[PDB]
Amino acid sequence: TEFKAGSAKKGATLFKTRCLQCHTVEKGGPHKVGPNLHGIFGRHSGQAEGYSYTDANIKKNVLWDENNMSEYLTNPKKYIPGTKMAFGGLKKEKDRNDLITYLKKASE
Ligand code: HEC
Repeated sequence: TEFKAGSAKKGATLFKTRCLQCHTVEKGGPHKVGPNLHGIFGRHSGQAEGYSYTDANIKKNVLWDENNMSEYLTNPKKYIPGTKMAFGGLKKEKDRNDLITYLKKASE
């Protein structure tokens, strides 16, 4: 496979128009529909301190890396059969990478 970085930029609005709808990547961030992913990159699937997640996402114990996160976002409901990621997903090629890199910019 090839992740490759690319150029966040669009990734910002993308997040703001895709993920942020349910999420945020902010420090004192709420948990609206989905939990804040502030530095998610580094932990495993089901950390937060409040959210408590689904048994699926938890028991998945999947690591969040630019690579793994990619497939997950490409199609999260398939990757985690039981997440409440009610999400469109990032089955593109560029938009996806722009987002992964954006997240890394927003909080590595
Ligand atoms: C609402 C319609 C959502 C959209 C759009 C996105 N996400 Fe989401 N996400 C949502 C929920 C309700 C949950 C919790 C389910 C669970 O138990 O995991 C999630 C979870 C995630 C996770 C996992 C959290 C963790 O393991 O700590 C990630 C990494 C995640 N979501 C990322 C993510 C991104 C980057 C999105 C835009 C591309 C996105 N989500 C959209 C709900 C919704």
